[PDB]
Amino acid sequence: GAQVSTQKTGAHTIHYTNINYYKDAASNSANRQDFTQDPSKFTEPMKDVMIKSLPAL
Amino acid sequence: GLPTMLTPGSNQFLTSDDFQSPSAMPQFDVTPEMKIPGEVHNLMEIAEVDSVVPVNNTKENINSMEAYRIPVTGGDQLHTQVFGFQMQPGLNSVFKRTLLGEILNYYAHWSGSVKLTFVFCGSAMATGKFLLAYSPPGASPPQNRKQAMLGTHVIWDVGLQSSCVLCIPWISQTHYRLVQQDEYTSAGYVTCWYQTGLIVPPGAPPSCTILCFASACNDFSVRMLRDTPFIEQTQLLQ
Amino acid sequence: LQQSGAELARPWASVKISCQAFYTFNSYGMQWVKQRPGQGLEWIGTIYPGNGQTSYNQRFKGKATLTADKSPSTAYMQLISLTSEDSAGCFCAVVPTVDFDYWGQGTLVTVS
Amino acid sequence: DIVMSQSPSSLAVSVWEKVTMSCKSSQSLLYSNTQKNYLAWYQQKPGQSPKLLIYWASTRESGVPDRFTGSGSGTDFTLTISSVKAEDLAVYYCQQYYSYPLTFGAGTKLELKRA
Amino acid sequence: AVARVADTMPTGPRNTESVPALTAVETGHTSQVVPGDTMQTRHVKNYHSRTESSIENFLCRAACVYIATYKSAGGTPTERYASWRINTRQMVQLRRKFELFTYLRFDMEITFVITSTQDPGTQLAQDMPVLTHQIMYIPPGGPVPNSATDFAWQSSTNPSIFWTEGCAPARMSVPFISIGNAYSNFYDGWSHFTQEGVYGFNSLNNMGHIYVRHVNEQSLGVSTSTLRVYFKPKHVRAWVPRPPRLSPYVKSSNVNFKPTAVTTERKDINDVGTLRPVGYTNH
Amino acid sequence: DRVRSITLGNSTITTQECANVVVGYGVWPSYLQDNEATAEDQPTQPDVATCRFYTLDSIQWQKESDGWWWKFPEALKNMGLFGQNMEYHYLGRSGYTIHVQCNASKFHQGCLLVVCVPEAEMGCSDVEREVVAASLSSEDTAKSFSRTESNGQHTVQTVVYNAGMGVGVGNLTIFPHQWINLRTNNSATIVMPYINSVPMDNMFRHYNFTLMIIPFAKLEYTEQASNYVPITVTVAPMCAEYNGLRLASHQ
Ligand SMILES: CCCCCCCCCCCCC/C=C/[C@H](O)[C@H](N)CO
Ligand SMILES: *C(=O)CCCCCCCCCCCCC
Repeated sequence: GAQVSTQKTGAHTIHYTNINYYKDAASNSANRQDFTQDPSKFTEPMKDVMIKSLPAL
Repeated sequence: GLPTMLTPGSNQFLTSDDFQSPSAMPQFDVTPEMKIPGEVHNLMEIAEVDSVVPVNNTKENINSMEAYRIPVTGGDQLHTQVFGFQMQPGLNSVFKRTLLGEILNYYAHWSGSVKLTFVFCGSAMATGKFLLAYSPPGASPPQNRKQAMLGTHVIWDVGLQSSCVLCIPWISQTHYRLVQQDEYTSAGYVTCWYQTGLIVPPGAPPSCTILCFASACNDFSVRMLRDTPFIEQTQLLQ
Repeated sequence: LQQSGAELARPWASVKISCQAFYTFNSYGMQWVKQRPGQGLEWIGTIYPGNGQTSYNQRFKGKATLTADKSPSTAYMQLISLTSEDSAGCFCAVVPTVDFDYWGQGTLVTVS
Repeated sequence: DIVMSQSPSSLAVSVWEKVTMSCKSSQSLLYSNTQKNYLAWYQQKPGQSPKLLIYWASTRESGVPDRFTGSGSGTDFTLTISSVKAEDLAVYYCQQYYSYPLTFGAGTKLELKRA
Repeated sequence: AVARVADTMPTGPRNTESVPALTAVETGHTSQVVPGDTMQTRHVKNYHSRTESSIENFLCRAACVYIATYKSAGGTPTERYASWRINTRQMVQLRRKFELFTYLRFDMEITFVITSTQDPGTQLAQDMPVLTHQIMYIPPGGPVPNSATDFAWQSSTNPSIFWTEGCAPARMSVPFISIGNAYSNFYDGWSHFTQEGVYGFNSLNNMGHIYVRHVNEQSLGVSTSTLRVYFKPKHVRAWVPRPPRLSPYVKSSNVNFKPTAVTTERKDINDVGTLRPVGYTNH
Repeated sequence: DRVRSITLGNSTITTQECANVVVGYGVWPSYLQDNEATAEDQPTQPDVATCRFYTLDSIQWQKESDGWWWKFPEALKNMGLFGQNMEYHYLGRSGYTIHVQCNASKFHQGCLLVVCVPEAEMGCSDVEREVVAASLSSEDTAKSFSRTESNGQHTVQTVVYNAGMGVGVGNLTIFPHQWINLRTNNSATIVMPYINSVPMDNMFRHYNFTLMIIPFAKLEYTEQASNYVPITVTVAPMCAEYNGLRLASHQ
């Protein structure tokens, strides 16, 4: 199960291979490549959606 | 069996490596995950939230709530600076202890535009105007409204809306700026001057109060993780 | 500028000195200087009018208390616990943050 | 505290002799906003209240001759007295506008020397 | 990368009613003003990214958690082994990083760095073969050994690791072993339903102990050691962010503190850093 | 807009100067789905008899006041049927809706901060000791902050700029918050969902969260105006349920 993925490079043969040898899910390496983000929960927890251009009140 | 040759760097222990490791207790059944509200997927989702800025931290004010209040009065003025502080969001007495500076001091480089929100906390009948200027680090800090009106500045009128977000842009010659800045990567100054003055009807309080906020805009970025020079100890805590 | 010519005081007691002139209060603070024949000029303190600020020299903190009201056109300085070391000529001056300008005459305070 | 030195503390001189006197500051009384030294020069006539000689350390006052001229910058200054006359025998005190305690200098006593 | 930051679309002059600068924070809403709303800006393709500030990259670095020392001599058998209730509050560098979030759920890598120093006195060892350390993990409730050379060092069920000296530091991984659904960093509550007992997170901490000993009697001489444990959380998720702590820690089982100021001190409110002469702006 | 009306159970709340309704961390209070449940037993669900507004006690905003805090859900021990189903059940789960209101004249001035601090653990006043339950939350009144340091031997450290938790008071704006600015606002609503690590918990030995009110811009006025500006808090549990019926306990 050779899981070939892309490496991390600076934007202007870059792939790496990784096997999982151990029979436990906690023995895998770190998930250093999950970059989801959603500041909406904290930045805008509003019931009525506020538009920038419109006045607040 | 298979012939190998141990490369340099073996038998060492790097603290920031990604290696697999044999599990201590195999086939452990982990408890299921439940949907706790408020997941943080990235730390900039925290750094993008406003926090109050103690801009009045002079002499005996740091041991009270007075550090957060900016005093404004309604006299002649027009010749008085309301506040001035350098733009140093990692190393500055003003906002190194805010929410932004605490996340910044965990790193070495930063970039992007920083917002500043000003709230008017006066009466409901008091009017007034203010000039919120920002000067790039080209010459000495301004000293009268003349020398401050040239740089990037917004004019703030208090009305039914009680907030004006002076958005400090990102103007620099390096893509990133040091956190612990110096003369080379200096960022400049931020002042604020009266433009008309506070006018209150008879019976209203003559003096009012402004609070300052701080947060990172949607093009903020951070790099070079490091330890914070803010928390220390002597021996183990028992 | 008008300042009374002299004051005779008893030691271990207070003196109130007055200053008065045509100039009004825009951005000009009121300077107080103690002059003694043996030594040079010594600053006591000032009281700026725009922010109504009061400032005193460390040496005179606890010794000189100065007050000024808008109506009297007069600035005042009070000294207490007077000793022979306080016998001196005291001058009041103006300052428009542009110069110390002039002082004028003074009270020849005598602690006797 | 900013202290103001004066050297010489006093000097006796005759008529028609160009005299000077230095007043050196323990801190440069020159700020980088307007480049205007914060130094004042003062003449206290014998048994008299002092009067202004030079403000901004560069400019003269009315009723004052060219034998009173400010000169210098930074932290060292002097007052050139070109052609002395019978109205210069007095004590002169320099002063600084910069640090809140407005300490005056030591005080040069320009003395008169007769026949 | 996938964490790329937003670009600034260009903008020219304007004269509109839609003022984006004026807002109202009383609604508890952080404004979303990009610099394009308060001035003229230019189209730049911003290539910066936020990879270095994600949670996994922010936490997946090992930090010291305990420092225990023990001997191999005779007498006072409380010195022939070391004990440690598993806490993450005794070393501050990691405690402060964990105390930005309320709840945490992750796996863990544990690496042990053991260093041994010989002790003074007469009858020294001359030559001594390599030493060997045993690191037994005792879940809450197991039989605690009272000294070295005890029955309970069998570890017929407990995970134990044997490490000869002169070998790469030892390391093993542990899955998410909590009772609930997340390691609660804070617990505003009591232990007994009558609102008495131990107040704070000190009651949620039930992880067991860790015991270490020398498997070598030696006989000829004394040799102390120093166990250092390192925690590296991986596969980490965090919830409910917190404000960072301000006053220094005092206890390892409480949140107690002393009242400290909010920041350092300036000279004045309008002090830009340089020394200013007096005037009608700075005074 | 500026007019809101919140109806729950048999109680309505009308406001004519409202800012908005900040809704927790994004989610909205709901019942426990069966994917997450761990209680083996059938849960009771009193909808109308529990999910209604309760008005707590009133406090007085002086010119020298500095803050107050209530702890939930312990603050509702004796509030109708919710205070009965707290005493009669071993497990409880519910979301809240905190409406805080303070009207003063256009001629007054001031500001407030209304935070909901989940798991607000507090530190003692005398280090190397511990707090007691009588010091964390009174029976029905609001606990106060102090301007100076608290010197007691078994009380919480009530100094305000440290917020009694050890954090800077300025950085409290992470948690759901609104601002009662007497210039433009009259009240502030917060809908806080159930924030906890275990799906259900006994609501006597676990204060779910702490509500705080801290004045940043203090109240000042003139002698013509009235000198009694009170604040009232009104909370309503939402979608409450319980399990594990036992005898009456902690009554
Ligand atoms: C001799 C073999 C030793 C193996 C060591 C494995 C034992 C360590 C497992 C327990 C560590 C779990 C992570 C700890 C987290 C803290 O307890 C929580 N953050 C606080 O509640
Ligand atoms: C896909 O995973 C099938 C395996 C094909 C590649 C084999 C790689 C070498 C063998 C695995 C490493 C040795 C594990 C003991």
